[PDB]
Amino acid sequence: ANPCCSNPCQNRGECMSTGFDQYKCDCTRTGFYGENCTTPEFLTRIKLLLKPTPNTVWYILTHFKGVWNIVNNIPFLRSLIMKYVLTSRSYLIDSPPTYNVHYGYKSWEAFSNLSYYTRALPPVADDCPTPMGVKGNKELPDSKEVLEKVLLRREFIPDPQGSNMMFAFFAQHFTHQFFKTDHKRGPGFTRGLGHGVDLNHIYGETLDRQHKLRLFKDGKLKYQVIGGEVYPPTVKDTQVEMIYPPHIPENLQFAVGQEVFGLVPGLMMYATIWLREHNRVCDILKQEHPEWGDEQLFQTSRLILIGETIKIVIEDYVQHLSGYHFKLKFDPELLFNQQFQYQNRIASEFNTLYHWHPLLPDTFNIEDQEYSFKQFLYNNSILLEHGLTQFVESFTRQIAGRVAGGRNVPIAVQAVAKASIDQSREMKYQSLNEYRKRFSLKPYTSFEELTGEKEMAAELKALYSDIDVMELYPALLVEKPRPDAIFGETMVELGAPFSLKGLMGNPICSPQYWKPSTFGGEVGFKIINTASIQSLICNNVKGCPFTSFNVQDPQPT
Amino acid sequence: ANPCCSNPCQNRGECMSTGFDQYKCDCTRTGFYGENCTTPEFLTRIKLLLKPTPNTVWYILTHFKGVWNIVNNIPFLRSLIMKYVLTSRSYLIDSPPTYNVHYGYKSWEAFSNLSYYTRALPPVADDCPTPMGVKGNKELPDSKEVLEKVLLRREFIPDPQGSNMMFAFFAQHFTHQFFKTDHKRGPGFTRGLGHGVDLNHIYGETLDRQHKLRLFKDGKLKYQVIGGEVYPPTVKDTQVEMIYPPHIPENLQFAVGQEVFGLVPGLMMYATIWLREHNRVCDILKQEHPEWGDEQLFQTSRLILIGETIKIVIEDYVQHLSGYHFKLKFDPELLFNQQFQYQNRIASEFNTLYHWHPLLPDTFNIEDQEYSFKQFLYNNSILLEHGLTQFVESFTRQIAGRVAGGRNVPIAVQAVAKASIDQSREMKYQSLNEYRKRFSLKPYTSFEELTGEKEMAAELKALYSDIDVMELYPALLVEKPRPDAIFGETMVELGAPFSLKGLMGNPICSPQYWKPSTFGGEVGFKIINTASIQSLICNNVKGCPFTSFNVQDPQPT
Ligand SMILES: *[C@@H]1O[C@H](CO)[C@@H](O[C@@H]2O[C@H](CO)[C@@H](O)[C@H](O)[C@H]2NC(C)=O)[C@H](O)[C@H]1NC(C)=O
Ligand SMILES: *[C@@H]1O[C@H](CO)[C@@H](O[C@@H]2O[C@H](CO)[C@@H](O)[C@H](O)[C@H]2NC(C)=O)[C@H](O)[C@H]1NC(C)=O
Ligand SMILES: CCCCCCCCO[C@@H]1O[C@H](CO)[C@@H](O)[C@H](O)[C@H]1O
Ligand SMILES: CCCCCCCCO[C@@H]1O[C@H](CO)[C@@H](O)[C@H](O)[C@H]1O
Ligand SMILES: CC(C)Cc1ccc([C@H](C)C(=O)O)cc1
Ligand SMILES: CC(C)Cc1ccc([C@H](C)C(=O)O)cc1
Ligand SMILES: *[C@@H]1O[C@H](CO)[C@@H](O)[C@H](O)[C@H]1NC(C)=O
Ligand SMILES: *[C@@H]1O[C@H](CO)[C@@H](O)[C@H](O)[C@H]1NC(C)=O
Ligand SMILES: *[C@@H]1O[C@H](CO)[C@@H](O)[C@H](O)[C@H]1NC(C)=O
Ligand SMILES: *[C@@H]1O[C@H](CO)[C@@H](O)[C@H](O)[C@H]1NC(C)=O
Repeated sequence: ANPCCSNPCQNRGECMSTGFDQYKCDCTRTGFYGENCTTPEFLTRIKLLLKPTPNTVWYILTHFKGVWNIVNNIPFLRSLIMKYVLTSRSYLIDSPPTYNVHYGYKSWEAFSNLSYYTRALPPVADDCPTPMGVKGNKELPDSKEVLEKVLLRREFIPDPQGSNMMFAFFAQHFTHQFFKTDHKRGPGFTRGLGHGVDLNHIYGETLDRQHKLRLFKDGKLKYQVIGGEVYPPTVKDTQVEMIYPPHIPENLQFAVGQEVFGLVPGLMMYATIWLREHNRVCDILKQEHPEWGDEQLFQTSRLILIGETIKIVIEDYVQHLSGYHFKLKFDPELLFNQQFQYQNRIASEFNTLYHWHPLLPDTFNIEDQEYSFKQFLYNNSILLEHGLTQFVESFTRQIAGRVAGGRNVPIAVQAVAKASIDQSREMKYQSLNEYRKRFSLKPYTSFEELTGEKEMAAELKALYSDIDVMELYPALLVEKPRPDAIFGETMVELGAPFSLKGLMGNPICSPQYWKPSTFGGEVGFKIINTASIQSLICNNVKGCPFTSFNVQDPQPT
Repeated sequence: ANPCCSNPCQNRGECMSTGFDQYKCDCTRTGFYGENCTTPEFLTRIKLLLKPTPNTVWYILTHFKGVWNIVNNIPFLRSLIMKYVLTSRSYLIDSPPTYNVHYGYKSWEAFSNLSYYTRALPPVADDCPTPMGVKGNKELPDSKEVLEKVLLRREFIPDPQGSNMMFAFFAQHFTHQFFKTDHKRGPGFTRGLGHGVDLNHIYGETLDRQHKLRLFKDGKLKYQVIGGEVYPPTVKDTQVEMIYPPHIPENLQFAVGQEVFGLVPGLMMYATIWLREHNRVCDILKQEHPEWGDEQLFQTSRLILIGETIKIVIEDYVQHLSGYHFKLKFDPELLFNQQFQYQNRIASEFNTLYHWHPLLPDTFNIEDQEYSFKQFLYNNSILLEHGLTQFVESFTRQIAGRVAGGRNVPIAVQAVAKASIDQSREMKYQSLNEYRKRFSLKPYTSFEELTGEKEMAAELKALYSDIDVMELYPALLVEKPRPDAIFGETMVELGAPFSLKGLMGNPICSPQYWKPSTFGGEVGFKIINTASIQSLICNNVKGCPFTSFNVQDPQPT
């Protein structure tokens, strides 16, 4: 019924119904005009000729290693490139946010209600004939069939880029601070009202939980020492709510910021490292400021760890994931003379695309043990038996799975993967090609162009019939990967805007915050600007073991 | 004890303790360097020579009426001036926000906790020797004595600018949507978690209250008709919580967005006008979109009324209050090529300076009745007896009191005025001269320079001894007014940054929102861009009576 169901407006023009069977497109500041915003302005069709494809840019960034070695050592030139990366990626994100799962039009409810995930594309209206608007059949293909035919893993497919379990668990630990779906309300709702990197997974979402976790001395968090090494406090000693099965011992009920981090020993590893890091910074600050009280010590340390996190995510995590030879840079100063909104709202589509289930291996290998999913889940005693040093040594060398390419979702989590498909449909996501156009990509003209092969493409065409009906999430997992890469084109061109915007949109990156006094002086400031994934492990893990997000990296001496 | 108690850092440099008896100033991006950020950079002392005083600028803006008539009719030039007004005023406001009543340093608690009012200046630390830091005596002078000697009204002093009760009640109705002090927690806390113009005083702070107020037909709010004219629904028919004394009839318990708007018939007048305006816009939208449902009709109308409000506040309310001959302009487009944060946090100091108690008259005059404060309070039957048309006619011609100048606070509200002084001290406000320097003003060297006279200045010197100890709020009320103006220098130079930032920092002013489709097409968009205080009354009050914020304005025909 709704005349906008066909998604007629192009180039980010907004569709509005003007009667029962008529629409109008708002082409304001899109660079286009005409009934569907498809006729380019003069300056627009000029930029369209010069603009290189995402695959062309990707090639240049992952080749010519010698040239980039020159660029990386020219500070003014490195700053210029990184500045363009930040601004060009951010422009794809609406800030202030607009639509959500219940609003295909802008409203004050959609803007102010922080319990929603925001939406990069408005949901398909309820009164549309087909799930994707007007194209395709009345029902989408069986999610169970899609899962079994192109998604399930027959044999483990390793990541060509060499991403290890240090990476996989960092990814899950880091993103679980702003990907906290409120399942009481629905998949379109969140419990992370910070909508970004506030480190609530360390300090707790609410003030009540924060105070239960704090020691109220030297600004430190509560802790216990087992075998000479520091671990999170117990549920008994703190009274914070954690999710543990009833058969778990009292001593092993670790209490951390996020309540689900007891699920995996891999998550509790990072929970422990950051806990040590917080208290480490506390003592350093107390050294500089013997006149400070507990409160200022805690708060300043939290700001520093926020800085450390963004520093690490950009210059180590994203750096590895990008595969670029260009040396990325965390420098808030780069945006001081640019137009940029220091705010961010977590998009539902960001949550969906980050469901990197193929990352998980068949077993978790520590020392000479091959723990299964059954053995690994909720077993914190594994962490105490081996210790963090052993965990780092083992996980640095265990490779993770290839996300794109298809048929690599471990069967142990097939229910979670199916849920990602169903909830995607429940939230009325638009098609893959609609999201590709949203992020300046050419739509796929066939299933073969999508997968880059024949066998999986044929299975999908039998299920979907039309390429313009193909769903976003399963496409991301079956998409033809870039040569020797972990991702396809769609994952990067969608993920990058969300990711970089969420990191730089933090208030500590704003000019009024980004100064030494905010972080307790030059010493505290330097902790942020020199932070790295290696230094984090080196300072907080026994023996200062070698670590990296890449199994391919040689360990010296 | 705290080495920063003396407020040593100048020009918005940040003070940090570096030991028990030492401090360091962060002069980053202040334009100054040196131990106290007082030594100008070369480019800084150049700008300092060219920059005219606030009083010089005020003179030029309130004189040369013939020249401004020329400027006002040159669109490109009018746009250029207004752009400079917006950007220069906004630069004085920290966005993202920083300090609050409990944090003299930046912290994540101060940033994320929306229940606080933010602070333009950090509070005086608890362990300081004197209330204002180091200067003055151990105790501030008796608030009751300050109130009676320089604040209380001996005889009504009318506003020279001619502000009427249409103005006074608009001011109280408008600002009560973001000045909602949570007295359960303290004076430093708020219930308006929108921190701006969200019109929660019309639609309710929470979704539950919003739904009780809505009709769920045509996007309209609930209403009743009495004597042919429309009024808000009752508490009985809606079950929303209103604050009424137990002796008020059932029919007279009007239910509106803000729960305290039953207090004054003047407030309920504007509550009624905006209620009619919402439903008026609903029908206009339904005309354009017969295919729209109740929800989209309500939401779009709310966005339009938000636009109308900001339009009216800038081009009528602030226009009158400023006394400028320059024709101000609400145009979000002016900031599209500028650096500006579309967000805002309500400052506690904004709340304090807006306590314009001298505005209130001795009696409220409607027709030939002279209602007292006792008779006027909670008496909605006054509103029904006379009607809105009568209210507008009478209030347009009744003059309000002069805010600055001193000795004009009505004795009926002396308790509220005293509370403003006490709570100001409780929240550990810094001195007047510290706030003047914060907003680029020269400190007052004596009490006589402050008041511009001798009698009140002498009374203050006996109470405070030092001019650098004079408090902010009582200074604002006794300050020497500009010639024939309602305010002194401090009220304008503090109020203007807060005010303009709060209006333009709204998300509907952002590029992604500011387009016809957001407001239901060109028709809805035009409602905003043509809105005025006269057209608001004309469209929603019987007979389309003449109205204005100035008693001096002649009524035609
Ligand atoms: C934000 O949106 C959610 C979802 O609509 C609101 O939660 C609803 O609240 C009403 C009553 O206020 C309940 O009857 C519904 O069951 C809730 N829905 C869901 C899905 O939980 C919420 O009230 C809105 N406002 C705020 C401030 O969160
Ligand atoms: C925001 O700040 C307020 C004030 O500190 C917090 O309210 C306190 O909450 C604790 C428990 O959470 C109570 O014991 C205190 O009595 C409260 N203080 C006041 C003054 O009301 C609030 O919890 C903070 N966090 C949020 C999310 O609002
Ligand atoms: C080659 C010099 C460094 C360029 C770094 C830019 C990397 C990200 O650039 C991206 O390019 C895409 C394709 O052009 C665009 O669609 C995106 O908007 C842009 O962010
Ligand atoms: C004369 C041409 C129009 C100028 C309009 C500027 C009005 C507000 O200008 C104000 O001037 C003050 C004193 O210089 C400054 O302290 C403020 O930062 C600035 O906002
Ligand atoms: C896909 C996303 C989650 C990770 C990612 C990968 C690459 C980049 C680079 C810096 C880019 O913006 O091109 C950013 C973020
Ligand atoms: C004092 C404040 C509450 C009202 C006010 C008065 C004047 C102005 C002008 C536009 C200015 O910025 O100079 C803005 C706001
Ligand atoms: C706009 O799109 C509609 C359907 O999406 C199509 O019928 C129409 O021809 C298009 N208009 C132009 C000018 O291309
Ligand atoms: C947890 O691991 C320990 C070895 O550290 C093992 O003995 C135990 O059986 C495991 N628990 C489960 C439920 O697999
Ligand atoms: C800075 O201020 C302190 C006290 O406020 C004063 O003693 C000192 O001399 C000042 N330093 C300079 C360089 O003016
Ligand atoms: C309210 O006003 C009416 C006149 O409209 C008057 O009769 C009544 O006494 C007033 N009530 C109070 C409490 O003053």
